[PDB]
Amino acid sequence: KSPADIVKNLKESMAVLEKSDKKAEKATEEVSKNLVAMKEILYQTEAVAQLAQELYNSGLLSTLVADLQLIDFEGKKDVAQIFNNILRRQIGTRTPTVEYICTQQNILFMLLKGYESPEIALNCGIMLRECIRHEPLAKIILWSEQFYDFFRYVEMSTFDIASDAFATFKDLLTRHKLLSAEFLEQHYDRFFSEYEKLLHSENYVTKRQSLKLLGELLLDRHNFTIMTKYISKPENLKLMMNLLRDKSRNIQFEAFHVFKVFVANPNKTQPILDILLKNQAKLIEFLSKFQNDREDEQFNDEKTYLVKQIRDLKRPAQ
Amino acid sequence: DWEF
Repeated sequence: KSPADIVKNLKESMAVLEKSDKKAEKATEEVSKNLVAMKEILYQTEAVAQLAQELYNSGLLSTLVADLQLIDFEGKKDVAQIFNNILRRQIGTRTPTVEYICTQQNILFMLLKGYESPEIALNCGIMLRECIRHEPLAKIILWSEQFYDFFRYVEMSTFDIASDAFATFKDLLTRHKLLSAEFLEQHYDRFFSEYEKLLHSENYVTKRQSLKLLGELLLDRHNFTIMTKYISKPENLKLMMNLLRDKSRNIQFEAFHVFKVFVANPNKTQPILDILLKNQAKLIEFLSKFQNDREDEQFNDEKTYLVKQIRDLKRPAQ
Repeated sequence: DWEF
């Protein structure tokens, strides 16, 4: 019937699925039909308004996420599509679904945990990335302990799911600049301790993507304090220098981008300057020959700049 | 090799 009726029926069928065969087959068919009916409402401006209000009030939005594993293949995608549409609802300047989730945070924790269930992981990723577009929801996820679960997810043996988790992880770290910069600063030690492990991943993809994201993070103006701290640690310089000799050409190239940051720094700590001086002639020679086959031009100009930087390295006043 |  109306939005309220569809919401009531869907809530009842969901209840049956949680409780088979005859009864289960009917409830699954009824769930599928109601989800399709809800989509038809989305595509009466007040009908949509009514559906949203009923969705918040009844707790059905939350139930659809909690029970996603129980829903059929196409039905799971319909939940994602409905959720993604309702999430963007606006009333004047307000986004009611975002305010709603801020007081219903378990929706986010359940979606995150969903990465651990093969049959719902990608749909959870889709909904999570839509949530992440809203700074308050990105914040809840980023400050949560569950954020560290991404370090496990991107190292998962099922590479497609690991790649999807990485896209979510990257979005969280790069979309809201001030928010990400404040997070990285406040949890610097734990975050980089975990990230350092990604740079040794056996999944060549996770490793390459992790090195590329590190470069992007260090170069954003909002992350200046984090960058300054990262390029002050001998162990980080060591790792980047060793990656310049990685068996993978792409890895070496991504490592070169971070390496440049360490060298361009006008105020190096002594442990950093000492490593560069200890390898000065070797670095000059190495850079003069580094992937000289590669015509990038921006790359060639960077090598010219780094060779001069290394040649000009000097100990300051004691 | 590099020397650290």
